[PDB]
Amino acid sequence: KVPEAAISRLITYLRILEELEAQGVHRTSSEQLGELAQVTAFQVRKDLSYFGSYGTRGVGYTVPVLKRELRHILGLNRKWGLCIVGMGDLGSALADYPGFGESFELRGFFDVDPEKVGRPVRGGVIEHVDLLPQRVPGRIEIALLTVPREAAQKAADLLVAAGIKGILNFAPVVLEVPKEVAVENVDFLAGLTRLSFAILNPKWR
Amino acid sequence: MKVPEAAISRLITYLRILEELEAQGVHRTSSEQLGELAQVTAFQVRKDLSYFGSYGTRGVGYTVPVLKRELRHILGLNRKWGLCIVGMGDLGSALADYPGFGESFELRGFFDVDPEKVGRPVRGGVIEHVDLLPQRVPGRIEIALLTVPREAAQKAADLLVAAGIKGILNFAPVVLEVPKEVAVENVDFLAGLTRLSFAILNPKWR
Ligand SMILES: [Ca+2]
Repeated sequence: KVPEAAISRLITYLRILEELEAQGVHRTSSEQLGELAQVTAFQVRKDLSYFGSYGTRGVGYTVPVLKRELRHILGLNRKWGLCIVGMGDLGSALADYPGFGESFELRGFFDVDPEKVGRPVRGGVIEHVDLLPQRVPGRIEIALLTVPREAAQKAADLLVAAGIKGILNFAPVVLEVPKEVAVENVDFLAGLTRLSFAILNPKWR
Repeated sequence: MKVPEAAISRLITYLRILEELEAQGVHRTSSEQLGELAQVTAFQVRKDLSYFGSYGTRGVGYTVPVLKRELRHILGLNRKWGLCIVGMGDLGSALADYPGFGESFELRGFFDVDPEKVGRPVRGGVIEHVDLLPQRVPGRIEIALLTVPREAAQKAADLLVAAGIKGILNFAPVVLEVPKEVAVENVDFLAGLTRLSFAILNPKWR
């Protein structure tokens, strides 16, 4: 029954576990995890317990064990195929992103603008969206959607028909996709607006 | 009282919708029309608007223009915010070229620690060294789009805080440490990527 927020905190806990490891720390605790993640110790334990990670009495959690557990729950211990649709300014930027990690592998780059289709990129070349159906099935599970707002939906349509499994949407719009498809939004205009609201209303936050 | 964080997000959606209705010429909308377009009950819509005071009782339908104005004022979109980007890497450079910031968000600075980047002209400006935040932020830059590698994020955020920034739209995969008088919003695309991973492996859950 896990709430959507918990999953986002796990992600944060895991990032924290990676930093602890790099520092050579073997054991951590809910108190420490909470301090570094800005949430109550109780919350940390509540989140972890959802999935069965409890740790050891008066000792806490073993860093590498919890890390293995979280990376498994979050599916980060798999290799996911990725693609970018919309090789504009942001798309080209994400193509050169050096922090995808070992968990996410760019296996395609697509666009409809002929000026872009054919252009060489790190990891390959830009292909026309028309080729999505002979590139996605069994090769690309996630697609980063980076096209203008007025084109996102239609692009998502191609993606879905092509057999995509998940879409990370950067367009400021709500995509209509079948329920077998996962969608997650990265809308920074909304983020900017929430910041504006928060600046004017300090007691709120 | 005090709006739920979830409502603020919906108001943003409602506004984007009204904007689109104004463009279509539609003059009168309603809680049921707004709800369907935003995919929520009309009750939710009335409830979100409830957190805000009105002259008599709210609710026949809404006049697009009037509702639009109201929501913009609530969200602070009727003000002109000064923005800047810190970390002119591939992502920061893309954000700098973004043409859809609107009339509400105005870029007034671009900063990086790499001396090999200072001097570079960019849409509407030039890259300056971070050492200049204290001279360029006061009085004209309230929001900072932070786009530096994960390991320099907290450091850069400290300079920004010391420079007098009022808000940080953080793109780095970390939880920033900042005084409570400084607002922070995270745009974590890697976390979204991980959220997708989880969602694809657990369909019934969603
Ligand atoms: Ca203007």
